Amino acid sequence: MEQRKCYFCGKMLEPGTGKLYVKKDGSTYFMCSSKCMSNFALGRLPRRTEWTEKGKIQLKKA
Amino acid sequence: MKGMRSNIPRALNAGAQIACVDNTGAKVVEIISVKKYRGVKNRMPCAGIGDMCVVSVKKGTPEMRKQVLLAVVVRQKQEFRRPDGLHVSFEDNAMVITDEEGIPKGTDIKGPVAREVAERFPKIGTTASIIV
Amino acid sequence: MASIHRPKRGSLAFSPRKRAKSHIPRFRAWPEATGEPKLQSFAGYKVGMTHVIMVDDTKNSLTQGMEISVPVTVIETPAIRVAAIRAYAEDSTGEKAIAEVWAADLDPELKRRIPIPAAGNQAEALENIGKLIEEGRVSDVRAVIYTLPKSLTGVPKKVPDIMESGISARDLGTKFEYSKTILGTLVSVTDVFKNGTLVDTAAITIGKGTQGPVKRWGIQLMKGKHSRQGSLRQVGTLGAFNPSRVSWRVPQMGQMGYHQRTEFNKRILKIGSDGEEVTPEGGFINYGLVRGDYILIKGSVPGPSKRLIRLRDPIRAKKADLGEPNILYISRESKQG
RNA sequence: GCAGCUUGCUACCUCGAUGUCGGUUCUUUCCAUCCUGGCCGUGCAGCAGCGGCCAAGGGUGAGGUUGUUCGCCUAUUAAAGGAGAUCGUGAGCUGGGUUUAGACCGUCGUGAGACAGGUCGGUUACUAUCUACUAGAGGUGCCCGAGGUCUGCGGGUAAGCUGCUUUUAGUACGAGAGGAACCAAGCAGCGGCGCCACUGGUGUACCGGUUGUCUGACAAGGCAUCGCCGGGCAGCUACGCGCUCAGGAAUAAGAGCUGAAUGCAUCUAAGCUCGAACUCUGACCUAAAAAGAGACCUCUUUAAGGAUUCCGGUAAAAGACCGGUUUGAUAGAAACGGGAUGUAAGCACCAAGGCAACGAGGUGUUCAGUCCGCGUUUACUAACCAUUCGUUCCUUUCACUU
RNA sequence: AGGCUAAGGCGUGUCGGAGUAAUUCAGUUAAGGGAAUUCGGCAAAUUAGCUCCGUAACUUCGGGAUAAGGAGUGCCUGCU
Ligand SMILES: [Mg+2]
Ligand SMILES: [Mg+2]
Ligand SMILES: [Zn+2]
Repeated sequence: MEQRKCYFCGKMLEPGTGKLYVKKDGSTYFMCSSKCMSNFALGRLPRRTEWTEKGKIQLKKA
Repeated sequence: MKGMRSNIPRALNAGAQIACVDNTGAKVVEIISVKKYRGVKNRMPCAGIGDMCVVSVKKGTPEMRKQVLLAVVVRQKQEFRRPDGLHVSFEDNAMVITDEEGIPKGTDIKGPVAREVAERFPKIGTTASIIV
Repeated sequence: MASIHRPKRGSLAFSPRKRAKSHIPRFRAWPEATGEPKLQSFAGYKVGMTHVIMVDDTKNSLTQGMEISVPVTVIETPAIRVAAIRAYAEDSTGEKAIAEVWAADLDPELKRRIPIPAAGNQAEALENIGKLIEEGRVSDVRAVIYTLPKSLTGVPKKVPDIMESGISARDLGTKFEYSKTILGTLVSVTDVFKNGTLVDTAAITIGKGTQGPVKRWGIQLMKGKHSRQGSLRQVGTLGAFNPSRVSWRVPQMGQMGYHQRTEFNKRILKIGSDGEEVTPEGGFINYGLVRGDYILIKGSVPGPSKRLIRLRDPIRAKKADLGEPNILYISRESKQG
């Protein structure tokens, strides 16, 4: 199985699950659940919510 | 027609207005009917990815406007699943003006199209640039 | 009147729709034997569902040679005991039980279902059956088996379930000899089914209690202006002026669920022995975790969790021998959240 | 000549009321066959037509005008058949039309008024007595007492129906143009039965942000539709997922064999062989209350066993059903695993500023705090204590017992 | 006005318990499509306060007009 990583929460996708959101330009995003998709469509940035992995990266040097 | 590996829900509904994404000269079309669909009582005809359906041009150049034509769906906002387990979705529906066989009248397609129509209709695959 | 035609609502091939008289599925037809002697059935308890990633190998299929995701139902199958032998006689009025011989050794917890038979005639009764078959009166032989749910943990009950199975052979003498050989022993699921073969499943479905016509037969609601006039989920008309009666084919309300149903051509994907290979983190919801040996079935199976599932070799299969599936990954994610 | 599905003719029933037209919902019947199955003829090369015969198992749809039936039109489709059931169906619905009282236009009348012409407006009553049907229970009948496992007199079914693409094959046929069929495979539409690993909806458990106000302020809460907004587990659910065959027997139209009346010939007069989506069988659901009221086995007749109490849910409108009961993990508590939300209060440092007081807010302690109608371990508390049927009741109408 | 609280008057707009079906009266939400429903957008949804910019055909010159169509809005510190 090929391993694809969630765009928002930075988590591996379990095979047989997950989603794929394709954008009008052509950019593709991987969503591991409905929480990540909902926060994505709402407008949150992964950098700002600190339960995501990127938010942890900015908060380590905080 | 030839079977598809994936499973496509029939999202768009007869009466829907789609934004055609080619350079033939039309912007908006109106799905009238779906080829190869019997139906039952009270059910509106519906169309999904890779379905040839007759439309009507609503916004476009004067010569193309008011013309009944054939077209297929290349994207849809309603999710569908790959053979190996995954769900794919788009932000907007799209369609391309073609012929009965599948040759698109436009020589240029804007935006991505689903790979399953690319396998069913090879011409749409070649005429496209980015496939997701 | 220009009428618009519509297929009938629901199926009348399952009527009357009443509660099953027992909690154990009963088989009406046994297949034709095409091999060496063996039992034709087995029993187990349903646990839950998962999915697996297996290299596709269905011949002529579109997705051949590539990975796919498949839903599978995990079924717990502790070994069963063959407790008796029953002989049937053929005449004008159909089969008639004419003899039974029980095993000498039995489980003490069988006293909860029936009082334990005492060890009286064993050799003499068996030779009696042999003489009956020798004088050409007996036509077929059936085996009586029961389950032992005390080893499991997710199933509260501790009382066995008794049912009759069938032996598969090409002669009555062979069936009698095999039944003598296997009488009063433990039979494992591997001795009945080979990996990759098809099976037929029977079970009592989930119960919904009393339900109305809309959810019981799938009739149409009231549409438009009629949707707020007093009757929305009631049926349109109960009949015509003549005949002056309500037909039994009109949709009405009553029991829904808890019937006996059969599914055809379900494939067996894996025969397991250790339960750690299927148990998700936190165990299955409302069940617990698997302790004994199990079996993976492609697709869905009738009935909810903790329900008894009976299995028999296929009765209307088409395809030839399939082969052993190649399981690559078995999902053990949490079923919860 | 047939039918009574159009309009007429009659006045036999109903005026101490049998609620009209069309549409909607749901069920069924007919064949005079629109498609699907099988055959025959052709002025049938192939493809496709034309005409007729058997066949009622399945299908027969979506829209624009119009109150419409009817009819016209549009794009699909294998085809988008026609009739009957109080012109099926108002103690089911609707109220567009017609059929009250108001008013306008045209034409009649001297006038009140009228139209068989048009237009606008205009109340839809009832708590089901009997029967029928759909499901659920309690008795009595058959029966040694009780339990279990079966058989199957019967009942039901459409459980599947129909297309597109590929191979056969650019082959047979045809001057060319054009262009099939037996078998084989996949996919799809509709129908049926089920399920909840994946996706979507809900989720008035739960977590967070925030407005107005009240409890003196912080903290914690109340009310405003859950106040509103964001996320969401379990469960339920479809827009999600799984399965959904033949083979055989006897036949219809029809095609043949044998064969005489009628030396020959003849498919028929006896007899025989093939032959349909029809019929039966085979799958599937139900079925000892099958009055011929069943078979077999086991346990035991002051017992086996059954009920009630008690702890529960794979079940549940009431009943019923399925489990456990110390010789025990049935339900709950505690801890842990797996999850939901999003980093708690106080404390410290900084903060645009301000002489100061104060300061929205940020960073650290802190993947924190709060919560879980899920699991594991664990007898920590509760499944204890009992009653009742398996004796006609008293009488010594008794085989008992003071 | 509507919402939240005083004083004052009440728990009497005079039947309770239990929590488990169908159906029914009144509400909350709903993927993709968006009148395809129906005699007919009936019913329900959309918009909504205030400030600023801008405002058509027609006109009895009074109007149309809140036409249409766009932007801003909280809290804290210091002020004019
Ligand atoms: Mg009536
Ligand atoms: Mg009450
Ligand atoms: Zn994620």
